[PDB]
Order: sequence, then structure tokens, then C-alpha cells
Amino acid sequence: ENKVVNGEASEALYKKKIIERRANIKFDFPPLPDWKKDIQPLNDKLKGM
Amino acid sequence: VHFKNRNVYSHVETRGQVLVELPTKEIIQVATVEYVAGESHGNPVIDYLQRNGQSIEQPVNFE
Repeated sequence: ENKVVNGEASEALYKKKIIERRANIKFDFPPLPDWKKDIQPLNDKLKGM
Repeated sequence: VHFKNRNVYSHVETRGQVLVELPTKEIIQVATVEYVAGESHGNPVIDYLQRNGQSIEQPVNFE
């Protein structure tokens, strides 16, 4: 009934478009450690050594 | 029906009688049809009957 009264053409507005997942290759070089969280607690002992 | 344009009613009006035959073989209305649309792409009452029911007479067309 909802199809008929509105007619057919309207339904494109509710038959929602969905995203196809195209691939995403990346040249992920290693994540640089945070200076403050990672490097600095080791730096006091290792700097210049 | 009144037309808004070539393709759409300004007003569907559609009315009449739904009928039962009693055990006496007398007949009465047991429901009224009372439909309006204004605009629509059809007429759900009539659309329904063609999809769910049949004419009381049909032509036995020859082959």
C-alpha cells in the first residue's frame, strides 16, 4: 500500500546508498614514539652514550 | 476523481457498499466504502479489489 499510493519512483529516496569498501594499502613506516611518553624516560640515561 | 494534472488527481473520491447475503437469502450492506486521497498515484480500494477479487460476470471468449 505505501508503494502504491506514492507510486514507485519515490522509493529511491529510502532505499539507502551504501559505501563499498575500496582497499587502502599504505607504506606504514614504523610509528615514531612520542618524545615525552616513550623517549624522554629513557633519554636521561641513554643520551650521548 | 478530479485531476490536478494529467498524471495526478486533485481529488480521489470513492464510495459505496459492501454487501452480505443472509441465511434468508436477503441482502444487506455490512460496510460502507468511504475513501479519499486528494492526490495519489492510484486508488488503493480499487487496486486492492483487482488484486484480491473478481467481477461478478466475465466473458467466456471463444478461441
